Amino acid sequence: DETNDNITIFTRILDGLLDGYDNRLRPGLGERITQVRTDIYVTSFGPVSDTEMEYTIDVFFRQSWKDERLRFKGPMQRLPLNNLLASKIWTPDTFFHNGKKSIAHNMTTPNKLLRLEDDGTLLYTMRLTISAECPMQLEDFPMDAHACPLKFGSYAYPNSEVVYVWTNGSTKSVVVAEDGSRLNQYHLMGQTVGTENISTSTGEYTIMTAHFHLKRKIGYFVIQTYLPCIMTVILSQVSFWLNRESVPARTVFGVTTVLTMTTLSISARNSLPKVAYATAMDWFIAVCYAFVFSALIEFATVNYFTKSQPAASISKIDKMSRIVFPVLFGTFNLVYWATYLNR
Amino acid sequence: NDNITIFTRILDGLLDGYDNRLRPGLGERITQVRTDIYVTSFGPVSDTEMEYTIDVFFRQSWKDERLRFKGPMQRLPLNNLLASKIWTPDTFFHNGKKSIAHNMTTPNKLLRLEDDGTLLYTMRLTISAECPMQLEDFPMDAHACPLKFGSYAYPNSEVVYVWTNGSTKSVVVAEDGSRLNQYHLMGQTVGTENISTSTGEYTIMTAHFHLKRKIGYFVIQTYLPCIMTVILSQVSFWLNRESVPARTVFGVTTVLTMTTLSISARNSLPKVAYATAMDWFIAVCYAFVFSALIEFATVNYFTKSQSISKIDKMSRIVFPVLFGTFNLVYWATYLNR
Amino acid sequence: QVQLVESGGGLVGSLRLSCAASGHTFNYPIMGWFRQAPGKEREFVGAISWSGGSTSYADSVKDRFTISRDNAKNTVYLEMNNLKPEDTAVYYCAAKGRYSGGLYYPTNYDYWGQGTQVTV
Amino acid sequence: PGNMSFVKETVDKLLKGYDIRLRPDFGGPPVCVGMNIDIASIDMVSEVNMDYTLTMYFQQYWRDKRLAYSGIPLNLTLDNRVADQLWVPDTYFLNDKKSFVHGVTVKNRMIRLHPDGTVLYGLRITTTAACMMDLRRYPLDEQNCTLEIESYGYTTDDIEFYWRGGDKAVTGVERIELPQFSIVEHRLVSRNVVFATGAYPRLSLSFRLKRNIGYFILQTYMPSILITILSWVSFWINYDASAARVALGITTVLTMTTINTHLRETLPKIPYVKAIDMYLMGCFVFVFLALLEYAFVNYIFFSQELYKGRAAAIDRWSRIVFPFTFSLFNLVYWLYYVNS
Amino acid sequence: PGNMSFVKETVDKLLKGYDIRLRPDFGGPPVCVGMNIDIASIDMVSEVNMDYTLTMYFQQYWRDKRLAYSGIPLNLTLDNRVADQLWVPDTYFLNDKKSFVHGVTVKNRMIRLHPDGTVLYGLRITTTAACMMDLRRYPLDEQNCTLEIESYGYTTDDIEFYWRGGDKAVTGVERIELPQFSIVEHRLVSRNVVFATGAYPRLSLSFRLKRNIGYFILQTYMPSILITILSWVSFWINYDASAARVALGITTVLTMTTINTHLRETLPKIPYVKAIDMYLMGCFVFVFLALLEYAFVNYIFFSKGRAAAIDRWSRIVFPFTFSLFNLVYWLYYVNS
Amino acid sequence: PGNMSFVKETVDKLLKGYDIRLRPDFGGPPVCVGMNIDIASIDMVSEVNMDYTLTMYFQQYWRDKRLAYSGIPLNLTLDNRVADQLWVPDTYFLNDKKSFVHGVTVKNRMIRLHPDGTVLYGLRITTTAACMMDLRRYPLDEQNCTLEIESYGYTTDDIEFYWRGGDKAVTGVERIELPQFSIVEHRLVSRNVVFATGAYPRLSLSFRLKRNIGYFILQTYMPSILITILSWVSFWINYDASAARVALGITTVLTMTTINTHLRETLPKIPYVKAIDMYLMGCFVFVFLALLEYAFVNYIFFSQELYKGRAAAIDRWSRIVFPFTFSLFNLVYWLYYVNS
Ligand SMILES: *[C@@H]1O[C@H](CO)[C@@H](O[C@@H]2O[C@H](CO)[C@@H](O)[C@H](O[C@@H]3O[C@H](CO[C@H]4O[C@H](CO)[C@@H](O)[C@H](O[C@H]5O[C@H](CO)[C@@H](O)[C@H](O)[C@@H]5O)[C@@H]4O)[C@@H](O)[C@H](O[C@H]4O[C@H](CO)[C@@H](O)[C@H](O)[C@@H]4O)[C@@H]3O)[C@H]2NC(C)=O)[C@H](O)[C@H]1NC(C)=O
Ligand SMILES: *[C@@H]1O[C@H](CO)[C@@H](O[C@@H]2O[C@H](CO)[C@@H](O[C@@H]3O[C@H](CO[C@H]4O[C@H](CO)[C@@H](O)[C@H](O[C@H]5O[C@H](CO)[C@@H](O)[C@H](O)[C@@H]5O)[C@@H]4O)[C@@H](O)[C@H](O[C@H]4O[C@H](CO)[C@@H](O)[C@H](O)[C@@H]4O)[C@@H]3O)[C@H](O)[C@H]2NC(C)=O)[C@H](O)[C@H]1NC(C)=O
Ligand SMILES: *[C@@H]1O[C@H](CO)[C@@H](O[C@@H]2O[C@H](CO)[C@@H](O[C@@H]3O[C@H](CO[C@H]4O[C@H](CO)[C@@H](O)[C@H](O[C@H]5O[C@H](CO)[C@@H](O)[C@H](O)[C@@H]5O)[C@@H]4O)[C@@H](O)[C@H](O[C@H]4O[C@H](CO)[C@@H](O)[C@H](O)[C@@H]4O)[C@@H]3O)[C@H](O)[C@H]2NC(C)=O)[C@H](O)[C@H]1NC(C)=O
Ligand SMILES: *[C@@H]1O[C@H](CO)[C@@H](O)[C@H](O)[C@H]1NC(C)=O
Repeated sequence: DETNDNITIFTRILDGLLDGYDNRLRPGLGERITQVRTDIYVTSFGPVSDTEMEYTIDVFFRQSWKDERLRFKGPMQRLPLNNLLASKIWTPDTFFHNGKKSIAHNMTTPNKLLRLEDDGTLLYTMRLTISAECPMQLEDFPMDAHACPLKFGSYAYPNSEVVYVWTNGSTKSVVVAEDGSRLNQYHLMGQTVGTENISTSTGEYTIMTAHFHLKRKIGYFVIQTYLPCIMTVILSQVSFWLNRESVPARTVFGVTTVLTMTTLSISARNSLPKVAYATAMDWFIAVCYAFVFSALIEFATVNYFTKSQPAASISKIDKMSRIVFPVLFGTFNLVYWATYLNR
Repeated sequence: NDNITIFTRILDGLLDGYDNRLRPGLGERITQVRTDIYVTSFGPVSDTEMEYTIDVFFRQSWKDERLRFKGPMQRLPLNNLLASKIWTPDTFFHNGKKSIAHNMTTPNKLLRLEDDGTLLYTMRLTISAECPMQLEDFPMDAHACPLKFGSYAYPNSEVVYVWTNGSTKSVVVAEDGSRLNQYHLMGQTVGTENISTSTGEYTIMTAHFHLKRKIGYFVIQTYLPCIMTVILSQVSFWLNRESVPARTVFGVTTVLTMTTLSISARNSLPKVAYATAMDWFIAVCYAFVFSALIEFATVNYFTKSQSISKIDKMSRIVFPVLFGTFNLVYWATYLNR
Repeated sequence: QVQLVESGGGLVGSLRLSCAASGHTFNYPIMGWFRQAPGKEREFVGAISWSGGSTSYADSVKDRFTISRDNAKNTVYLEMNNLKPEDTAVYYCAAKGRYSGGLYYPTNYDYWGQGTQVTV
Repeated sequence: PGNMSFVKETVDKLLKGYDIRLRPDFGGPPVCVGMNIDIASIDMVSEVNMDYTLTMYFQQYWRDKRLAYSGIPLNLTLDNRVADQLWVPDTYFLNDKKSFVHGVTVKNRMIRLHPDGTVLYGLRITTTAACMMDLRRYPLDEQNCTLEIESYGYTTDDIEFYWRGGDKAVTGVERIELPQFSIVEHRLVSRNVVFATGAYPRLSLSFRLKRNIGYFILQTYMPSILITILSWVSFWINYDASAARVALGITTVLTMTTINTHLRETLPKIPYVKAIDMYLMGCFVFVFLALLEYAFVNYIFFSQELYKGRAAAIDRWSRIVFPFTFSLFNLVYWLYYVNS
Repeated sequence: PGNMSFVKETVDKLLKGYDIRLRPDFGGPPVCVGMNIDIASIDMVSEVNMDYTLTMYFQQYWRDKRLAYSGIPLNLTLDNRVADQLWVPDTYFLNDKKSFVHGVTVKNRMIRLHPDGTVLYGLRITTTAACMMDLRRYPLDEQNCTLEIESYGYTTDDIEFYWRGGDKAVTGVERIELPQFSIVEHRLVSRNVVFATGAYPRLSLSFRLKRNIGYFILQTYMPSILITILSWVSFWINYDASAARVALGITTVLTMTTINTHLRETLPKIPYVKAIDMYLMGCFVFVFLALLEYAFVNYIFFSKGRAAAIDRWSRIVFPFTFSLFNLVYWLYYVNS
Repeated sequence: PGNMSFVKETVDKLLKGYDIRLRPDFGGPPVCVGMNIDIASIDMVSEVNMDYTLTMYFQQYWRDKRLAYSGIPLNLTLDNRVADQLWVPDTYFLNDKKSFVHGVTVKNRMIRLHPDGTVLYGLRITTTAACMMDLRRYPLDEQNCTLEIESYGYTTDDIEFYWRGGDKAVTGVERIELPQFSIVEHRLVSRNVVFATGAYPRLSLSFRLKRNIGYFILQTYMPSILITILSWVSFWINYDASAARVALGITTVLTMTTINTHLRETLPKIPYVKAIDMYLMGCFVFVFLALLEYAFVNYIFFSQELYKGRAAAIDRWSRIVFPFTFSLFNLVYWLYYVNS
């Protein structure tokens, strides 16, 4: 359109558009609240790190507002400006309250976008990677579920000057791309959004909120901890089938299996932060440890009785324990799993 | 009332026509930079990486006649935004591996100006520097880790450095400054040097920090486990020789334990290529643990597989004495080094 | 130095050329073939990457010639299938440094073979 | 005037009045950006992070009418500090995690003008790109890692990307060296993607990485196989040697548990069983089943001529039944994950 | 009425000719800088690094007579670039190791003027600070370590720091949580310090941390106790089963030396013995003697009722003396 | 003569009208850039990364007619920030994984101007350079690592690199001391390299690293050798002691694989078998056979009084064959990798 004089008239409006203009002040500082509209497009959620109680999210972060000074008239209705002008035009200072560390990616000029509408409406967009602090509790460790929040709002301007509203309406604003989800261990159940007003040492501020709901997939700890523990218990109970006169044999089973439980009890150290209280899994380890430890003490008393009291009918204990231990460990599983899979 | 503005028309009267590209007295005289260091904290030392870290206030002073002035006050401090516009020396650390000049709320830099034109220019640094450690004496070794710094571009013909107070009272360590979890900072010495390179001859400042290692950690970490493993291999001599598996187990299990400990001790050090005073201990404890098994291998062959009980009765006495004699000599020779 | 030799020349149909290397070949992970005819500049033919197996060829021989290797015998084989009269040339074997430039240009290749001949 | 002065006056005349805020031929048809890549190396590939690191020479080529000049036949090669004063496409990599432009000596950039206003522009970049990997067939797997290239600011009404030279637009793929992988092939794509703010052009570079099995044969499978074969020694030692039959039996089971658990620290937490995990679990069942075999030889021998005959019959079969069953299991495993 | 034009020229008039190179009231009495802190959270506390990571909102107040606009009633806020054009105090944290101001969307700074000239200047800071720990009581220790706030370039006769509102100047300390520790107390202090270059003002923020013993009971002590109790099974397996009396005892001895490594490889190489080192060595001795008892009885027996005699006391002496050791251990470290 | 004001108005007439954008003698013959290096230290060499870290001083010389000056006897030395206002050749290191100029106090740069226009420009650098290695002889290997220096933008028509002083152009290499390696030799190169865009000049610095064997004697060989010797003790214990000879043998199997695991992290996951892998697996086979020997003996002693002699006979020959075979194997191993 008008390509002969195009490149000249636009630069002749775009510079006259912002002389006298200065970015130090809000649009409509004295008269009005600056009503910013915001939106988020999650390119990839995750991963999540329990041992630091934080998670990573990669998002296109979108914003919009009306700046009266930048209203203009020209032979087209929307201007795709180069992103450098974002340094000269005023922009809100939205920051994420939960961010531990974040990056505004910077290949080949910043991943930053700016557009002017004819009526002065800005649209300002950028790409971020946010490492956000997620509070989380671990009573139900291998079967727990979390709500990790993302909260953002103004820093310098209080509630009296700047406010935020979700663009499309709250429930239709934030979007997750299913082609890019990056969770390996967790599985995202859903997301929800809202708003809040908070008061701090410097006045009130308005906070947008987004909660992502997460649930753990149990499959890893099955093949990592439960099967080794469950079967170490069974391995220890094999002792009951060997004859009581094989003292060296009946001993090394229990001693070795308790050592296995000791190693597996320690092995959980790598999968958690140094929580101040026992998880549900720790109870499972404790019960497996109890049975394995008891299975060794079973032989200790039999070997004592059979030859400290060589008129005792002590073979009864081999006959009894050989069926009692499998049953008691069996009903334990139906008490443990049913307590938490329904929870 | 006017102190806030009579200054500005003085300072702008100094910076107009000023040229920071040229050192003071370029044509006439050698620029002399006085300097001293305040070590606000020292350490840690990472011998696994041939380095140590130090945190210092690094201070400098010189005369620039172009900034001489007269006004209502004798000396004045200045914001660091000015520090870029005035010439400052290019001092750098010859053995600095990594470093941080601190920003927080501002650059951590100080500039104060006298009415004589004398500047004082100060900054806070965290420095990690290479150290030439010999580790032949690992468990009870010592170091002199240096810190060497001087001008980069300007040779000795143009700029020279001197310690502010001259004597050893120009390098100071804060009383609360120790972050050494594994050493004593026994003492320090300060000197001066010249060096010739492809870009000319230079003058260098040097400070050596003397370090000695704490033996306490390795006593409970490796020596005691080695000594106990020797004793475990040895208590087998009190068991019958008829019960073969008991004698066999003590032998092989202790050798396995020595193997773990031999691997464990050298898990430290930067993979040096020579045996240390630590290895000459583990090796001997290993030898006794091994021979404590070959002792049974001999007895079992002659008591079953054919009156050799003499060997068993002697091994309860000789091996203790030979191990005690070795241990006494080992600590006597290396501890009194 | 890394020393190279050639074998397999002949006359049309198809032929198989091979290049054998000895010495510190690991410093020269890529080897290629270059051909020359009277009154013309030296052309590129193809290349092979040791232990990788990846290849690329010039358009004039794409899908007609193929190149392969034997890492134990330290030889590179060029299966010169489906000849045409325009292929008449000598076919030098050459080796390439790890950090040298593009494959298509002969000046990047250091050690060279004796220049076996083919006729069609 | 002069070959020095005339060039200087030309360059100043080009950039005086130039406006970096506007794309070339603003308001007209989109400015086509040709581009090509030369790969320097792939530094590493990590299951633990689901990413790979790529180092490359990255180049762009586009028309700009405002930069044409006349009377000079040379292709001007200006110093790289011009790049801060020209327009450049806002191209970026969508699946980038962390990455930078090398800055030794001088930040690595190139510019090369031509008389008719066409510009060539390039960088040397190291980029760590995310790559989702299907570990179910690990270590017999193959992975499709890609780099996704996109224009951020400008929609497809303003910018168009096209691989310059087509199939030859990416070079140096055969100088990629990786101990763990070898490239089967690389393939190029060109597309228009759509987001809520418009349609955007996309180019993609993809590698089909195939893993090398040599390491896992040498250090993962063989230790498990030898421990399994060791677990058959019990069938040859006398049934009366209860202490030796047991101590070795629980040792092999203990070792198998150690191998299964302690290898997984080298690879990410994953909810589904991987192929090699199925193997180490499978071989584990054999050694435990062998240990249970002895337990019931001891049971029948002591607790229940049957005391001699039945114990001998079971022990004699195990010397051929276990090896046969293991070979059958091993054969099925190496046929399944290779053939289907 | 046309306020936008009026504030434009007002802000321009303030900055035009503003000499940044001077502190406020240069040459006169010192400028007072008030301070507030809001702790956002405390991240990992590390023994192996002897440091802890802190994230906070950091706020500063002072008067600059040069900025006292009069025609506008607003508590005028300005964009974050203005902080590079006004004067600010050069506060620095003396005992920090690695730290940075956040740059999530724009570098997180707040500038807010007032008609009377007071400037309120705020930052959002993440800082990792050195925290020297006395581990001789570990893991039953209480650690005290601080954040030292100080001015770098100005002496105490040019700037004075003071906490705003006294003991209420810091907030969020009741909100933060750690898995390894809990906050017992926090104190605020102000004082001078003297270097060779002059007297400098300082503020000090201190926390006292008490470790949660609940973790180490599960992870370190209970495995040690159970291994020790398991070794006593040797005293009920009698002295005929030589293969069992040794294998049982030696395995426990091997375990006791083993489990030290898993902790000590994730913990600094300090020379002095920690509390667990006292306990683990104590348990090691009990486990070691539990094996040496068998090596003794064989010498007694294979050289006889004396063997059964030593065995029958040993079944009760070890549990009794170990219980006494356990009682004295907690009595020493918990109650005294 | 050399008054301060005179120097200022001399330098300013060099910079005023200067253009950073054009190389010296643009359009004319190439600029001859002379290189010169001083190696301060080699921080480390790492196989798992296939890299080595290098710290050095780096210098460059060239003539720029525009910077010639007269009337001042001095070789002027200027504040380093003049580097931002002059032209400098855009040399860069090809095979670097990460590089940075040291920034203590001030960025470590130097510029010195001679009267005839000869600029000397230098800076201090720490660079992590990639160097993949031939691990086919790992314990007894001999590596070649290099630093490739090249100009990014300008072709051979504009710039020529050359080493100042030839063999003397790099210094301090003989003063280096690595713990694991010794610098056998270093050698220099100058050559052209041609890309599609033209011919580019290059220099390169190369080292040859030969490993110090002393480390492996302590941590790899003696520990494994003496375990192998320990495993032979089974041959001397009486063959009736089943509970002992089996326990002895299996414990050595555990110890042997224990060493292997502590060699898991020190090396990259390379496909082909390394010399250390060959030796450790060789010892594992010796231990494995030394254990199977008892099973063969125990089976024969009980698969029946002459068998009392058969068990002794097999022990007597195994008493000799195993130590003899191991010595032969060990002798072949060392003489193979030393001579071949
Ligand atoms: C660590 O690894 C390196 C790689 O293996 C070892 O060797 C070096 O590797 C580099 C490549 O990384 C290689 O270039 C270098 O070879 C030297 O290069 C010199 C430059 O040669 C260029 O210019 C010449 C101009 O005359 C030109 O002839 C050369 O090749 C062209 O001509 C020849 C001859 O017609 C043709 O065959 C060829 O096809 C080309 O057309 C090339 O363009 C060169 O100077 C040098 O020695 C040669 O030249 C000298 C002067 O004439 C002679 O005296 C000499 O005998 C040679 O002919 C090399 O060729 C090698 N370096 C060496 C020394 O070989 C590193 O050595 C190793 N490091 C360590 C410490 O071991
Ligand atoms: C790694 O994994 C990635 C991601 O999974 C793989 O990338 C995919 O590669 C394939 C090729 O192997 C790509 O398909 C090709 O795509 C292009 C572009 O097509 C689009 O653009 C055209 C131009 O505007 C447009 O005409 C197309 O629309 C037509 O085609 C679609 C096909 O779905 C059809 O539905 C429509 O009706 C139209 O007819 C479309 O918008 C195109 O050039 C290719 O077409 C070829 O193949 C088709 C096959 O049907 C054939 O009909 C054509 O004649 C022509 O030969 C082809 O479709 C695919 O887009 C990539 N996917 C993504 C998500 O990027 C990658 O291959 C993997 N790498 C390795 C090494 O394994
Ligand atoms: C962690 O560990 C650190 C380090 O041990 C603890 O930090 C210390 O906290 C205490 C308070 O708990 C600090 O002492 C306080 O300091 C002030 C200021 O005193 C200064 O100013 C006075 C003038 O205003 C001056 O008189 C003082 O001089 C005296 O003290 C110094 C230092 O001891 C001494 O050298 C002199 O000779 C004088 O004796 C000094 O310059 C003060 O207010 C406090 O109480 C005093 O004052 C009040 C009245 O204001 C009075 O009622 C009190 O009775 C008392 O007289 C108190 O002295 C100490 O400085 C801190 N130490 C360091 C090194 O910073 C920290 O508390 C620990 N944390 C936790 C949680 O426990
Ligand atoms: C340090 O401080 C100043 C603050 O104004 C800033 O300009 C400078 O660039 C910062 N330095 C670094 C190294 O980031």
